Amino acid sequence: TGEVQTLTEKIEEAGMPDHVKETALKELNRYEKIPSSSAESSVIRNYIDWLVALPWTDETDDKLDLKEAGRLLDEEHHGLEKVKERILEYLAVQKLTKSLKGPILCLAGPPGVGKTSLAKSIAKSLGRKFVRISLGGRIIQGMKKAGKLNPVFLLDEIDKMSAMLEVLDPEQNSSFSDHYIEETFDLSKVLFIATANNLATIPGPLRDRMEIINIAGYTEIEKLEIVKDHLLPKQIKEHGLKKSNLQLRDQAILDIIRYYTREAGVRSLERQLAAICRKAAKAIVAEERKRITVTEKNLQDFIGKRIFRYGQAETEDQVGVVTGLAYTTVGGDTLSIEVSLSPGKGKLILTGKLGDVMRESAQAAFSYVRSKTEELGIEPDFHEKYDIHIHVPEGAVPKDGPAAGITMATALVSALTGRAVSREVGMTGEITLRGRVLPIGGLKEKALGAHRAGLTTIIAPKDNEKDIEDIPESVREGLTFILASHLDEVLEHALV
Amino acid sequence: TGEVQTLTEKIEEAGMPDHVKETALKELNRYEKIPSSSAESSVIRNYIDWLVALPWTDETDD
Ligand SMILES: Nc1ncnc2c1ncn2[C@@H]1O[C@H](COP(=O)(O)OP(=O)(O)O)[C@@H](O)[C@H]1O
Repeated sequence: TGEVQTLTEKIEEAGMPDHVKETALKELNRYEKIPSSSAESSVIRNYIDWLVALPWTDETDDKLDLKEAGRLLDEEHHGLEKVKERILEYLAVQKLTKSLKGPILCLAGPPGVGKTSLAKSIAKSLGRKFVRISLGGRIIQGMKKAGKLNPVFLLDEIDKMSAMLEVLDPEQNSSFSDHYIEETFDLSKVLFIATANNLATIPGPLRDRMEIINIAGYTEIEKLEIVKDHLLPKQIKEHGLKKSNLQLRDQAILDIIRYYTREAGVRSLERQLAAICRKAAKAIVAEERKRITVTEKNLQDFIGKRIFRYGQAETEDQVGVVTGLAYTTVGGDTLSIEVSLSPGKGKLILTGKLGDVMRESAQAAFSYVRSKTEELGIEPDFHEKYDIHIHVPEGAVPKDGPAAGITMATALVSALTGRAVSREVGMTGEITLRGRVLPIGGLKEKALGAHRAGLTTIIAPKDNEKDIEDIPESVREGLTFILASHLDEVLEHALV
Repeated sequence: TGEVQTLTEKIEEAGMPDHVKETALKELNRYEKIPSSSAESSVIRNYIDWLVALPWTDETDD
């Protein structure tokens, strides 16, 4: 007998068609079964098995019926309207170009917005098998975990990396190599997708090889529905218990959000739900009560006390301290800029991010007040006998650095003139020497997160109005957008 | 058997005509297959492959 058949037999099997390989197959095969399992006989010994699973003939039979798909996406993700409209473009386009083409997409946005799920769901539609392949530190494995050569790899994180191009280059990806198994391989039909946050760390080389889609975040309205029609039931069912077991009134869901999550995604939101799904269950087993109704009053009796600040209830207006909306790798954020006055020379030293990008802007809001002075109410003998300190908290992403111009400006003035920025207002805008207010980046996400922390007024660049169009209904409805072109306009509205 | 042929074989192949090179070829080749893949045996190990693809005969007709 001998295991000279256990393998060989299943080798000539229907599986393993291509002969270009079978050569290298029986080759290292008819090798040295002579002798026993020497230190040598353990080596190539295994080389054969990895080789047994790798698909060739196998493959999936794609179904591409948009009428579905597009509205299976609406079964497993709430909003993301625009983001879907673009997943289908990537399919209606697919159908025609019968062979998947180079541009493979990255999903980008704060974590907890659905990137990973969208993928799984892209694939559910295409009826291809799905594989996560984490790149926090090897496709080798990939196929194995799916023994069907028409998959959906999700290069999850390409940006927590310390070059691989080869694997995606439309020209090359066809013929694929890999050490410790050296042999070409065809990846023609392999839907690739990428997750990502800080689009930086991604290698310029790659970012061009790939087409990008931004998932944005969510309006209170959106989150709320996400909770009700997906999040909750999922967690109920997962903590094994009945829909008739536990219900949360809308208002409380809102509260959970406003007061226990300041995220753009809904991860924190899911966790706090589960919190309750849990608490709930222990009742259902002990007390046995077939129902548990968490309300806007109950809330504390489940998830603890309040966790974040919303609105202006707590806050009082301050001096030389403005609240600028900034574009963090993880959504709209509310970094506050401060300025301090100490005797000295016209020199101005700033803290926080070392920022060489900032100084330019800073010493411009600065070089503004230099001019229009008495006109503004401030002792002209100042840049001569004061020393100004500015703090610009880190978070704003490179492109958006200069978007803090009107902010530092506003502060520096409110600081010099003992006035006071209105705690309610969040601002963003680029400054110029003359006092001009130039166009700013991603107003959408900015006002989205400006609403999240519950501000009223949000001063931004005049030349940005055509950007307010796409700002989701719910939030554009709770904000009064003061648009401005020169500092004085900003200053008048943001100071009191 | 040993991989003492997997490479060598395709080396004397029709590909690799010029002898000015084949010297340096079998030279670092008949090297130290002794011993196993030591920290050393990984070095020149590869030097041979880059050398396998290089063109010589293949003169595309213009
Ligand atoms: N719009 C959404 N609708 C439903 N679930 C969502 C949505 N966004 C996030 N989720 C939750 O997250 C999953 C997909 O996103 P997730 O993987 O959590 O964040 P990320 O996409 O950044 O990894 C969903 O299964 C659900 O848990």
